[PDB]
Amino acid sequence: MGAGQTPHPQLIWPALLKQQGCNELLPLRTNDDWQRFCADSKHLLQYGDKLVDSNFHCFVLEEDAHWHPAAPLPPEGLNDLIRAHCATLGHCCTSKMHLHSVMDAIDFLNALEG
Repeated sequence: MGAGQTPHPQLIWPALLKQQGCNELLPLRTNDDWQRFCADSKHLLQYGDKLVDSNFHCFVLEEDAHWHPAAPLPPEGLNDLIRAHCATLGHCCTSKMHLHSVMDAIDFLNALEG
């Protein structure tokens, strides 16, 4: 029993999805941005697709179409995600240690993308 297609209630938006095999971080400003996924493509999303929230909770997706808590994350472990989205495009920082936190990432990725 659950009343929306949401990843986890305990995930505090914004969030950062990093799909299996791909590298493009999926910034998601809020729960609307996630609903805009299944609204527009009920596809993708492997058991393995990883989510991270603003509180550095990692999650992994299961075949039970839920997200399980897959440990908290170090300050550098956010950088381990964004390492993909940056390297797949061509970016390597612009002052400070790439990104302070998830807030800063969602600010960055907007102004990057084409």
